[PDB]
Amino acid sequence: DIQMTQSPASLSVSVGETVTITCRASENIYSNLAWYQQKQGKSPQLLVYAATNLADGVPSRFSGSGSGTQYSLKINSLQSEDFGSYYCQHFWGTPYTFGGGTRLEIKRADAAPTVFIFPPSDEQLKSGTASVVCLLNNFYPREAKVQWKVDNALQSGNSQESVTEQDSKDSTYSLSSTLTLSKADYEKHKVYACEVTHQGLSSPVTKSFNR
Amino acid sequence: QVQLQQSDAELVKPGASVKISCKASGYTFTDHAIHWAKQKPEQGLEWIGYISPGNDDIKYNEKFKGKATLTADKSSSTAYMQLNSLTSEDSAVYFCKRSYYGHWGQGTTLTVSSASTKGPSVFPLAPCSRSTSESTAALGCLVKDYFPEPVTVSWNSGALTSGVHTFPAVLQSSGLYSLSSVVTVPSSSLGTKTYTCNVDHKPSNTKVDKRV
Repeated sequence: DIQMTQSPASLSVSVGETVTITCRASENIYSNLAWYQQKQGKSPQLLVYAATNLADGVPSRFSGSGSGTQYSLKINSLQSEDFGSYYCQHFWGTPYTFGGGTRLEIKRADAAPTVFIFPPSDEQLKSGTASVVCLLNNFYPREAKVQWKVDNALQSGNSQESVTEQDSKDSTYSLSSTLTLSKADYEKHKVYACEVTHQGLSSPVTKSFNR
Repeated sequence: QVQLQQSDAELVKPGASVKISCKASGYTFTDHAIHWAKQKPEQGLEWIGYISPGNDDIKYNEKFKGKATLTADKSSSTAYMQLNSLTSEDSAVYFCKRSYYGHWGQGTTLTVSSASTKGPSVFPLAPCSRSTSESTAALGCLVKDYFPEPVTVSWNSGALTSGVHTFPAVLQSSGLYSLSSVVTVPSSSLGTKTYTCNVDHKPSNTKVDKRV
């Protein structure tokens, strides 16, 4: 059992810059190391086999470095689709261990959410539960905060958010926040309010509907 | 050229055993080890082992002798892994492979639970009025209350890529999932196109095509 250690763990680095992800073997793999990039619900892809050899479709902007125990992936004109997790795996001496992974978010300058609010669809109301969804579309960084006001009661506790992978192209996120209420509680209030804060917005924007 | 088709997702009962196929295509099966790996939700992968079809050499990562049994059938080019005495920790994506440095298969998602399978309810998301913000309208489907993962959303029966965003599924209070898939169009277009979201939940053969 020979453990690979990856460093760093996370990397937020601007397009055009040059990244260096290192991976140290606990003892000596003899340049039998593969690097992989995995994106978000998919199969890993081969970047470099045999500790420096480029895999068939990989761009030239990637190079494998290393020997003995310190191996390195270097991406040099980092681009928008170079985000994702990178993993190194050693193939000498079973068990063939995986490193801890590196998640790379390619950095962007700020962008403000464009916020939409969706009322509970009647088909849903007629099933006893009513979900109010709020959408912050195409923003950056990922940290946005959504506050629901159901009348002018600050709902704390009854909402869940989920966020996309950064986009391959513009490098921006999007986020949904679903608020869930019994048919009862939604029919006993009129204003539903999605209020979004985000550095990038000058002053918090709030979207709302009535019924 | 090298294609490895895995089984679709399986929901399996605790203490039971599941059996995942890896149907190898477009190369001769018998001279290449198939390796297995398990990656949990938001973590690393670890190596299960390999079954070289041909000289039937198998070697297991020590933490998995016992829970998996790699096996191959030399004639339909299918390697198999069986996971015994399934338990919650065994819920993960399991992957197969072509060599040392090879092509990965798609991933099979194992949910190991006690719960029953529920195919989804597809709700619509459409705004209360136009000029909601900019000249951009958003529409979506709410794929609410399904189990187990995964659901696949596609707009206009695959013909609509420009502007869709399908969120990671979320696990609600009830123990079933929810997921929204929204699309942004410009406002001009409310009439220019018909919006259809096709929701697929293969663990319960539920196939819906909603229109918005």
